[PDB]
Amino acid sequence: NGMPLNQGAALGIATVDAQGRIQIVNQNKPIAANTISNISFKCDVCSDMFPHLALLNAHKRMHTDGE
Ligand SMILES: [Zn+2]
Repeated sequence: NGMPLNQGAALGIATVDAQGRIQIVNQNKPIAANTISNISFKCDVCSDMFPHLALLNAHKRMHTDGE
């Protein structure tokens, strides 16, 4: 939980030499999650797209579910 420190980057080169501040402890950063990274949920059935997953997900229920 929580947001990573801003004004920086995940991949690249750091300005820390022999001496400096201790950077965050990282094991393995997972990829492929709901972080709204310029992703829009669009409905292929009727072209219904919304800024929310619930909106689209709920919408699709009408298109398909128990038919
Ligand atoms: Zn739709």
